[PDB]
Amino acid sequence: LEAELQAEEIALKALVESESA
Amino acid sequence: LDPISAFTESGDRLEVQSMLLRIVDFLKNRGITGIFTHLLSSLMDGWVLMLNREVNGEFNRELYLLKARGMAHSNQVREFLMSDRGISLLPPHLGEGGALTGTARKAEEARLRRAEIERQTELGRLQQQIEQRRRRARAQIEA
Amino acid sequence: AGGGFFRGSSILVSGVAGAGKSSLAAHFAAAACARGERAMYFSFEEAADQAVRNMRSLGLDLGRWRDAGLLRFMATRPTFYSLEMHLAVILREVMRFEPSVVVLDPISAFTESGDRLEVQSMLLRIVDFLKNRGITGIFTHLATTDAGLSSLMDGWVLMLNREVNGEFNRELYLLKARGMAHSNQVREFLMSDRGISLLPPHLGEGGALTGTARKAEEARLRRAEIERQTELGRLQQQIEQRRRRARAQIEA
Amino acid sequence: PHLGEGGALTGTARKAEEARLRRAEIERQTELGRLQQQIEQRRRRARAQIEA
Ligand SMILES: Nc1ncnc2c1ncn2[C@@H]1O[C@H](COP(=O)(O)OP(=O)(O)O)[C@@H](O)[C@H]1O
Ligand SMILES: [Mg+2]
Repeated sequence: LEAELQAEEIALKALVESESA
Repeated sequence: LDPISAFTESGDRLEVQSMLLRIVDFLKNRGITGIFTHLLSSLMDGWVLMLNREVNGEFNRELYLLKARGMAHSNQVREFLMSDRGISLLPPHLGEGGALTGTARKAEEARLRRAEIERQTELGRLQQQIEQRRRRARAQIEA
Repeated sequence: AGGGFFRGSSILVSGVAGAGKSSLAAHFAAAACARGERAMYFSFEEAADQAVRNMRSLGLDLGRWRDAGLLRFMATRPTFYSLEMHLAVILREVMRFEPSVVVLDPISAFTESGDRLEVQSMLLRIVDFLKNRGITGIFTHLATTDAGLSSLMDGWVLMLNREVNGEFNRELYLLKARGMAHSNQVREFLMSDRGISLLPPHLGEGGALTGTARKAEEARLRRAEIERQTELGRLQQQIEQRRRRARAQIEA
Repeated sequence: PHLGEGGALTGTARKAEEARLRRAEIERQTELGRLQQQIEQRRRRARAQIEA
């Protein structure tokens, strides 16, 4: 569960970056 | 000489240009600065282009300097505003869009400010969502 | 290809005002005087002392060569003579001086002075005399449509002061150089204290740009590469954490 | 002579477009192969679940 949470965090950061793109 | 176009518009080209060359020669020989306002440009040691252009239904005032033989003149087109206090020149906003130099400059300022506010609000929403998902994970783990 | 224009040649430094055409011609002449040779400048819109002062900004010291006698600066106006008298005086001075390089700046001055057929006659006679005597000729011209004078010349250098997004960037083309191989590329001629410096183009998507546009494209590529690497790292970390998740599920 | 769409280009732009097309075909190849391997592993998953 904790690792899935971390991966979701990373995905949200990636989505912010893509929006920047 | 405000303006020298008066001679040119009517006189024979050769005759008027001869008179112009003679005037310039005499002034330079006596060591006198000579301003010539015009409405052909290589006989002058400095050339200032003044422009009142149309931009999105609004006319804007841009001055720039495209000649100066023995010096280094800025290649940028600065925005000149006339006013009671005097004639002022404001530099362009460098970066995206180039210079704009008008109400479109104000518009680009506004757009960039809006986009920065949006970036901040959206990074905040992502931080809040991340914190809430962290709380969800903590709760599930405790369960 | 070969190290420059052929010695016996007619060169055309054409441009708009403020493009440094006179400066490049002055560089030609100063090089002639530096090689131990002897050269003429024929200014038809500027004074000799003014020219020395102005080019000392770009770093040339034409005064030394003038004093040495390897440089003769003839200043005459287009309207103070008849074009035929201009031809005669120029030919006579060139004969007594026996130069190797001759600059005519601007040959555009001898246009309104006379009929255009006579203008072509004058220019062709000058070009033929110079070539036949084996003298390198530089001919500056002022202005984009049709000039017609390019065919008589054997080399064409086009100088340009182009307004790009509110900035006047300086560009140099070598449009033609008969009997040689030359770059079909737009070099960027920067005027500076040290001299005139031609910088190479930026080869890639969008072209050469050559200026603040080059800086914009370079910054775009830089930011985009950083973005790509950040995305790569993000995906690698996602993969690693999902792998931890699956390994832990297997252990469970 | 140029052919098809895209125009004569005639220059570094034509060479750049040909490079783009080569890269695009290579990427098509990679996509197809990766899809096939993904199908194989998805199958492995399903067959193992069936065994369970
Ligand atoms: N130190 C310097 N730095 C930058 N530009 C210079 C410097 N000295 C001269 N220039 C440039 O040289 C130009 C004059 O070139 P010139 O040979 O007169 O061209 P043209 O013959 O077309 O008028 C000016 O526009 C000026 O900007
Ligand atoms: Mg000049």
